[PDB]
Amino acid sequence: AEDLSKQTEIAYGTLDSGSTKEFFRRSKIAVFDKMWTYMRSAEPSVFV
Amino acid sequence: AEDLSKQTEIAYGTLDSGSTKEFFRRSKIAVFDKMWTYMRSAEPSVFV
Amino acid sequence: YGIATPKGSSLGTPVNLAVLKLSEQGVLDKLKNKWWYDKGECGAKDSG
Amino acid sequence: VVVTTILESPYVMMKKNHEMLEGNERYEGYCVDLAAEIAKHCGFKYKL
Ligand SMILES: N[C@@H](Cn1oc(=O)[nH]c1=O)C(=O)O
Ligand SMILES: N[C@@H](Cn1oc(=O)[nH]c1=O)C(=O)O
Repeated sequence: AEDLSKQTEIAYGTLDSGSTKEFFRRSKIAVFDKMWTYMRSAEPSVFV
Repeated sequence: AEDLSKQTEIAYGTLDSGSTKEFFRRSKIAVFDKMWTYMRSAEPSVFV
Repeated sequence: YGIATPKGSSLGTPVNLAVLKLSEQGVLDKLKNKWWYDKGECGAKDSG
Repeated sequence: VVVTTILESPYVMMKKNHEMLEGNERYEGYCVDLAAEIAKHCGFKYKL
């Protein structure tokens, strides 16, 4: 995930409603925070 | 400084007491914060 | 990793409620991202 | 409340002047700070 979060070539999506999306919402790890700032910043929507 | 702060090959020192060292102390920019966490973490002392 | 309470401890319930309250504020996570990463000065990038 | 903690970085570490400081001030680390946020809320005196 450190190699995920440091490169924006790849897009990161999860389910529209589940335990995975909510896990990155209430997370506060810096790697996990920076992903959730990207997951919200989805043009188009990464979620499915 | 972004190319400074992302590579620890080079050491960063300032004066022992002056307006430069205190500028990075009370700074809160993320690049400037990460330098001051390195300036404090000096083995041996970076300051002069 | 969990807090070890002796069998029949008075601090079996309040510690477990303290587990939840630190998690709900993300304070467990904000300790983890802080201590591992300000110490992470040989970030694997530097040898690469 | 006597708190048993094993001596292992980064969870429990030794302060720089570990002979100078004693008790709670001697010990730093993650489980140390984890004990402090619990004992603040659960109100018990902790000895490391
Ligand atoms: N089953 C999971 C939902 N979920 O489905 C996946 O394919 N990943 C994932 O977290 C839940 O209980 O929320
Ligand atoms: N003159 C400066 C001190 N200073 O000396 C340098 O060579 N850089 C620097 O910030 C001050 O007023 O504190």
